[PDB]
Amino acid sequence: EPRIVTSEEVIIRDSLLPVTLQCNLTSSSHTLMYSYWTKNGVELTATRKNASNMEYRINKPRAEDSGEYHCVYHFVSAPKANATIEVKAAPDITGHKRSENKNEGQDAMMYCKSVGYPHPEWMWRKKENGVFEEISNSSGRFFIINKENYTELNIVNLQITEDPGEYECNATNSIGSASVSTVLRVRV
Ligand SMILES: *[C@@H]1O[C@H](CO)[C@@H](O)[C@H](O)[C@H]1NC(C)=O
Ligand SMILES: *[C@@H]1O[C@H](CO)[C@@H](O)[C@H](O)[C@H]1NC(C)=O
Repeated sequence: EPRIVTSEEVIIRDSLLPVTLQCNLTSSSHTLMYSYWTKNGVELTATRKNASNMEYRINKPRAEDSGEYHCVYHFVSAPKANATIEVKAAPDITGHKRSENKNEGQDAMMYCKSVGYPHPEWMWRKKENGVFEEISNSSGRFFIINKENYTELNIVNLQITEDPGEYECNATNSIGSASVSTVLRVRV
């Protein structure tokens, strides 16, 4: 039963300083065939080395670099072993609609996509009087689909009096928040 010690959980705050992840194989009854690093379940490029003490350097760390990292140890004649290091960052919203123009009675569809771990929670707001406030569904016309890295707001039966304006999506996790906005224009 092999033993692996790791460096501590990493919280990314900005992109200046590199961050280094470490795993040390501290006990083994089997010869090491090789060890590598994975990120979010996928092997990282050129990390396969035959070293008990592994390091992974993240240069210019960003939200894209966050996730669950594993140092994996493949043994000759024995099952693999791994340990986990979490690298956390504030969300980054990577996709949205800048604007949407629809007709009265049609449906509006707005969305946002994020990168960052832990996956964010999402909220939609509308800008009124310079302040982004919570969206009322008193009308029953607002539908929100929230996934881990994606949110979607649908507004059915568009009304030109009430619906136009600036809508923003806010992605929040324990590290921080990000938001972007979409302008909705209703016509006809
Ligand atoms: C890994 O082992 C080397 C000792 O050569 C040391 O620099 C480092 O502190 C160790 N890392 C951890 C997480 O124990
Ligand atoms: C808005 O109200 C309708 C009817 O209760 C419901 O289908 C829908 O899920 C609500 N939207 C949200 C964001 O809760």
